Amino acid sequence: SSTLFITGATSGFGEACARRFAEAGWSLVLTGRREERLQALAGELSAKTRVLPLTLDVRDRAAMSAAVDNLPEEFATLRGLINNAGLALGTDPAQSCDLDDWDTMVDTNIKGLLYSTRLLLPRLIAHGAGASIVNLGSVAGKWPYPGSHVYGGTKAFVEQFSLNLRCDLQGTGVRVTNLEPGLCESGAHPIQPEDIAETIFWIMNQPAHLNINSLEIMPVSQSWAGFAIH
Amino acid sequence: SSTLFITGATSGFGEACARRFAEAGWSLVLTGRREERLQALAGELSAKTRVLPLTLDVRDRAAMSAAVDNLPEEFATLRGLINNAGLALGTDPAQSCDLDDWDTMVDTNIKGLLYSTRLLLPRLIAHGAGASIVNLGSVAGKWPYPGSHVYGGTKAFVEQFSLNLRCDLQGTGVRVTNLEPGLCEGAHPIQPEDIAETIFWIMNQPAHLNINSLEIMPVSQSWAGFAIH
Amino acid sequence: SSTLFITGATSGFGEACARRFAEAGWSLVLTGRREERLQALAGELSAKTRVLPLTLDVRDRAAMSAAVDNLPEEFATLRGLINNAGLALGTDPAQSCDLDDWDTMVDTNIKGLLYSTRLLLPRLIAHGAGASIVNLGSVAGKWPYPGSHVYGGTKAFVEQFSLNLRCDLQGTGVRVTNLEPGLCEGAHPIQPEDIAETIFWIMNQPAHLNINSLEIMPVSQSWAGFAIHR
Amino acid sequence: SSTLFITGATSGFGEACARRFAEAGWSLVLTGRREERLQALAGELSAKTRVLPLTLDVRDRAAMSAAVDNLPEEFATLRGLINNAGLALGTDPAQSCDLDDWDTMVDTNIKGLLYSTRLLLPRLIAHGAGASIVNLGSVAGKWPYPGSHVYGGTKAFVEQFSLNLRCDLQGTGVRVTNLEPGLCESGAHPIQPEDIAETIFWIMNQPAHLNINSLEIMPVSQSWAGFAIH
Repeated sequence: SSTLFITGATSGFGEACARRFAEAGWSLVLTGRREERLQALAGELSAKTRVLPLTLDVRDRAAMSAAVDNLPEEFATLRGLINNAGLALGTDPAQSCDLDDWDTMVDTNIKGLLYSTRLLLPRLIAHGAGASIVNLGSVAGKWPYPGSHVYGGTKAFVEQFSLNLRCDLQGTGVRVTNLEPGLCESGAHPIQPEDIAETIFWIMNQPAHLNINSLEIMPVSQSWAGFAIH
Repeated sequence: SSTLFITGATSGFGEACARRFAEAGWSLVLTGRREERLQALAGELSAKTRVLPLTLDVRDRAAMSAAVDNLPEEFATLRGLINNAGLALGTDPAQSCDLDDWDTMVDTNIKGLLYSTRLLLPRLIAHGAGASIVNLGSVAGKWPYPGSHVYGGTKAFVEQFSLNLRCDLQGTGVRVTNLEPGLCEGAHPIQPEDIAETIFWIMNQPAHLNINSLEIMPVSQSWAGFAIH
Repeated sequence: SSTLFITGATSGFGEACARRFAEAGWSLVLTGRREERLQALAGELSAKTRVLPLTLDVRDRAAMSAAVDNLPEEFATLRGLINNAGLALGTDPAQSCDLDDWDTMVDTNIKGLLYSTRLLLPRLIAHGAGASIVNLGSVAGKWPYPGSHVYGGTKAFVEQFSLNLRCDLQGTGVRVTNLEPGLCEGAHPIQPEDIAETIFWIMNQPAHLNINSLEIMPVSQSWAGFAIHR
Repeated sequence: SSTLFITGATSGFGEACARRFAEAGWSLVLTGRREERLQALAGELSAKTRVLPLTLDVRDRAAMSAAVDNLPEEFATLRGLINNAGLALGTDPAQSCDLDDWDTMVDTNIKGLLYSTRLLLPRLIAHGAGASIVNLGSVAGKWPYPGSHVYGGTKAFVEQFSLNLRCDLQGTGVRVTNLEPGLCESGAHPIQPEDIAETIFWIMNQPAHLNINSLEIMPVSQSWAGFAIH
């Protein structure tokens, strides 16, 4: 039916997405490491829609494959997938960074999204016309700045991956979108999680024949600084 | 007030946008080369909203500038500008092309856009918060293909100008968006009404949000990769 | 024969390129609006190599078309074209710019390069294997910043036009390169001689190779990231 | 101070680079999984320069770090690093790919690159003015195509990481270049590994004040096909 899988559903924009699509009565599968926060959200949203909470680390390939294999028949076809699970770690310039932080970002922001995408593609294919993948990219995937190193690289991966995935999805009906948000809260009036939630709702309800390849959104307060000279 | 200026309002996605924003009751200035067709649309939409048809070619700096000065006072402030006037003049190999055609495209797709945006900018700035410029770019602005030459060049101009313009508009509230459509009308291509819907959504964005760019293809359209000769 | 056409040979990186290719013994066609300055450079380099100075404005399609039609037989084939004529006219905010300035920039930076390329292309094609077009782009074609508006726009045109041109030139042997310099003449900025050297290397690439784009900045120059207005 | 560390050295652009720099007499650290092929190459080049072959998988973080900390005092400063280790594992549609291959490409092309660059970065900074890092990206990092999926994402990661790195290295003198090759030999007259080696040599021998941000190079026989409509 209208079924949606959201990774990191207590992380970043995941909760706001969960709330927005619950308001619309989509069936939800919500992924989260924090079992207690996830489960409370599921319980709350359970009053307006069907929710299946899965306590799960997207880095964990085996657990993710087990979770997907064990999905109820309700989800034999999947309408939506939001790849939201991701994080930025550290402050240091690249040369004094902790490789532990770099591993975690790569495993989460890239491998996590690859696992959730590959494992769920057959169900997205099976839905067909109107199916939608929304990947959480970032302005950091395009525009370099100090300290961005791996986080930006990670988001640049996501951007190209989305475009590339569309080249493999011929005749399938499945859409793919890279949403690239700028400065969030989540007097500058930053993007709010509910703004991301509304935008993804709009993206996923696009007429079956249309694919938004990419959409870069910033607060109007945010623009580009140009170059630094040392 | 909700006021909208549209270049090439008879030409591309211009009519669809005119119709779509009339439904929402925005007051419309519509420009076009084809006077009879421009006036028939204005006459038709005048039943739903205020419309001002302006017969002009966006390439003509003096005519555009005169027309802007002569706008009625309801437009002392301007909410939206859709820079939609633009054309492609074939996909011949560059080495065989006619420089007149290349002239027409530069003057229309770049200069026409520049004139409309600069002349109207102070009115958009006067409106402030909530104001939006939508430039019509194209997928041709970033993806090379045989025969793209000048059309694609002009659309990459539009893309970069859009982003650049935002760096100049700090503190004004004015928003700038580059909309980049792919294949339009078994492909189920993009319909003009889809672009009209998309622009309405961009222009109605909450004041604090700026959609920098939005690339849209029909789902049937993807990338072919590389050619080897 | 090693024949080279250089637009704006007394502007920007143009003189440095004429000198560099002069010492390598290529025959030069050099354009410039200022006749005396152009002929002095032509006179001087005449001791090292054959030089044809043409006094013309690249915006002038008719002048440009007549000059190319009147090229001596030495130039029945063209090895190299450097599209170097171009200028900026401020970093004044867009809303307050002079449309005269903006007109001048697109006529020069865009149409000038268009007329150049189109009128000479049959001669470059007649040369065939090893022929080279080098367009002067800029970091401005890619990275947005305050007051860049039209100049960056023009340089983005140049970038896309370069790549696009390649798609029409199959079977011809002709190469096209977009060179994108940053800060030029503490900071140790790019020197005109650095550009001459890099264009020399580009035009002498083995015939089977095409450098699509090459972005060069002084090492003192990087990216500042975003600006937020409060 | 003229030392070079090359990852994936035994057969690729890798071997070509080792051989090219050996002619110039740079002192070589060569990294490779294939011990015997690696040792034979070091033995051959020991006639021309100092070589140190290190048997290693760039994916293995503990081994890379143990290898780096165990380098002779000769490499207390490091002049150049070529991050060349990387692989594609086929062109099948994403929905039918094996996640093992995706792990392998992310671990090698991203993580491997990140380990060698973080671990050696303090040695590159110690050298300072004139030091160069050359990452091997690809046309795939920028241009989508069927079956590109993870490989292209991986190369988009490399490009953005390259540019981001420059923002962290202000004041050090260290240069970072993303090189983006197209169709290679591994009647189209494709890029030969010796061409890659030639271009990296030109990059690394650049005047100290200059940074080549990126250089995309295709065989002239290669261009863009545009769009597919299903």
